[PDB]
Amino acid sequence: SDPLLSVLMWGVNHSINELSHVQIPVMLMPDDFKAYSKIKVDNHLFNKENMPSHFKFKEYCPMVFRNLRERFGIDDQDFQNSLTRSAPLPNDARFHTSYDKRYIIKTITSEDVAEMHNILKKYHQYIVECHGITLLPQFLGMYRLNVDGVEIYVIVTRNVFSHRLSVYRKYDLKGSTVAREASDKEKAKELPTLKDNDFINEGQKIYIDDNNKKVFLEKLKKDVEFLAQLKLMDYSLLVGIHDVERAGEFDPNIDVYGIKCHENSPRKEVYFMAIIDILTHYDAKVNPEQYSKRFLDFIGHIL
Amino acid sequence: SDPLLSVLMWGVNHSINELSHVQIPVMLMPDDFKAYSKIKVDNHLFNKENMPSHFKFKEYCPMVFRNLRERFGIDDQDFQNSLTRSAPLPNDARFHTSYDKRYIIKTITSEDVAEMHNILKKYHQYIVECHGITLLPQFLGMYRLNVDGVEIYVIVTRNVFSHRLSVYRKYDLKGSTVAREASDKEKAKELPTLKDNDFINEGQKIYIDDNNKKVFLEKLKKDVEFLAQLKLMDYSLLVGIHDVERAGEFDPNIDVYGIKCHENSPRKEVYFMAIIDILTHYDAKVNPEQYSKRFLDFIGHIL
Ligand SMILES: CC[C@@H]1C(=O)N(C)c2cnc(Nc3ccc(C(=O)N[C@H]4CC[C@@H](N5CCN(CC6CC6)CC5)CC4)cc3OC)nc2N1C(C)C
Ligand SMILES: CC[C@@H]1C(=O)N(C)c2cnc(Nc3ccc(C(=O)N[C@H]4CC[C@@H](N5CCN(CC6CC6)CC5)CC4)cc3OC)nc2N1C(C)C
Repeated sequence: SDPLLSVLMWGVNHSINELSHVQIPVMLMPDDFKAYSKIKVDNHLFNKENMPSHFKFKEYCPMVFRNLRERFGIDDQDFQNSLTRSAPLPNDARFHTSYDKRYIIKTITSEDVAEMHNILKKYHQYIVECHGITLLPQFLGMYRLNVDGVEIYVIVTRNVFSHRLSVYRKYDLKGSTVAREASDKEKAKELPTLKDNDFINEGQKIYIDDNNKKVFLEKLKKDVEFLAQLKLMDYSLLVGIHDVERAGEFDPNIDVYGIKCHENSPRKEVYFMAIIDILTHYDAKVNPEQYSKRFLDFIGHIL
Repeated sequence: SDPLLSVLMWGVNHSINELSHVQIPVMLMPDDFKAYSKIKVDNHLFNKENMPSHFKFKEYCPMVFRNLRERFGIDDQDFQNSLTRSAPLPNDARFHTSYDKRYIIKTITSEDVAEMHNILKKYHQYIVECHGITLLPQFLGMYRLNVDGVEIYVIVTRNVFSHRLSVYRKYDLKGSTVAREASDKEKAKELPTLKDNDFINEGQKIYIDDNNKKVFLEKLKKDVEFLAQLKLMDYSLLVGIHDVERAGEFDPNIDVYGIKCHENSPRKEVYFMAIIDILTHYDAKVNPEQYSKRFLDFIGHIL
């Protein structure tokens, strides 16, 4: 097994257990956005079967993230179970998904962590204002893991895709001026990741009613403008299509990004659409304000 | 509340939780007697209501002590509950007792801890040999607590007295040549601690049948000789009398040191008798081999 994974599981278990003893108030204080809990474990000639002997686990702003979970309709006991009852599964930036497919666990940089801290309060207030109804990533936990030498940072989000319904096609859309296209090595996977021109070449249509579309684009408008005002760019719309005829009703309380196709759709389809990859990443590298309108226009045209 | 007490409770809770994930083998390995687990917690602007912000908890030889609990008929979940569901109560060396009166928690020195480590394996093997039937202290856990500056060591033992039945009179007997007597300041308490000459002056009798006496003294003989061979001295026989007429059947599976009075006893009495205070303590200060026979003779005469 992966020792970083077992520290993550141990840590989330420890985190949620600790919070079960902490009183939940309705409001956050400015200090909650600067808070953390740190635990350092040293086992000498003990418990080698389960845990590395020397590890650290640090949770950033535990009260804020608990408040976010609640606002996103997520119970702490359930969150704990999803992350701990069985190991998260790998995919290959690399990521894991909880065994029940409800949550995504992504390894991030210390720079991403700094950026998340920078936006956390404004992010929180935005979620308050929209009552948790948003196409933004739903940030549920943020941690630092140390296992004798190696140090990693992780963030946990709600899965954009369904926890039951399988996805047969997936798009990552930015709407950029610079040409975007998938590679053939990716094509060879069971579920590849297609891009802008794949969509605007294979004549992909999304069959949703005018009401669903209006609601979606209203939501997208606000989300994107919030991202713009934080000077964030290079995020994508993730789009996943579930084909009912191959594998089809979903729970909107769990698969919160799902939209049914309208009645005249050529095939029985369910769409899963959300914004992803919102943090900067100074390892990769035209302005944020331009990026947003450009992103908003493209999604307008394709839908 | 007492922050050292809440670290103890947190630590025992954490300890038992961790062990619930560790496989129980039938046997201990030599390394289990050198093992420990260390956890250091640092909370910044978080969880001030329950815990100090900076503390450490260290458990010595967790596998050995788990094995001892099992051998003493104690379930880990029950032990955990007894120590954590409500705070232990103070008494004033000073000690606490678990809320349900099942366990004693005593603060000890780093010297006592060194001595316990020194005897732990031999102690364990002795308990194996007698199948847990002994008048020795039943050692159940040993810990180190740190709360920002202060460092303390604690050991947990089974209560010599009953967890239901009240005790109206208590003796601490060593059988020493040097005169031993209680003080008047102690007398003024609801339940004082009387000594050798109080017994051998107030004409105290213990009314148990010849079978119970023989069994007791056989047990005492072996226990004391084991203590002698470890070069330990200055331990006492603790004696507590429960008066049924004032407050009377006990569970021998819980109140393991209880002995009913015989049928011709002037009053309905239950006795609780065990050895206590077996470690050296180099702060207090004629040889161990002499001490034992001298202790064994006195208990022979008074019973
Ligand atoms: C965290 C950052 C960001 C973000 O901000 N949010 C909010 C977010 C939210 N949700 C997701 N979900 C997924 C994104 C992408 C995929 C995918 O294409 N995965 C492929 C690779 C592995 C492939 N494997 C799976 C097991 N298969 C074995 C089968 C036989 C049993 C064999 C084939 C399946 C297809 C799947 C997702 O769900 C599992 N991603 C997010 N991102 C992503 C950029 C990582
Ligand atoms: C750990 C070291 C060693 C050892 O090795 N083993 C194995 C061991 C095992 N068991 C005990 N038990 C007790 C020893 C002694 C006493 C006592 O005289 N206590 C007095 C002081 C407090 C008094 N308070 C109680 C609350 N009261 C309030 C009432 C109104 C509600 C008011 C009066 C009650 C009488 C009580 C014990 O049980 C609670 N002691 C041990 N020792 C002792 C030397 C500490």
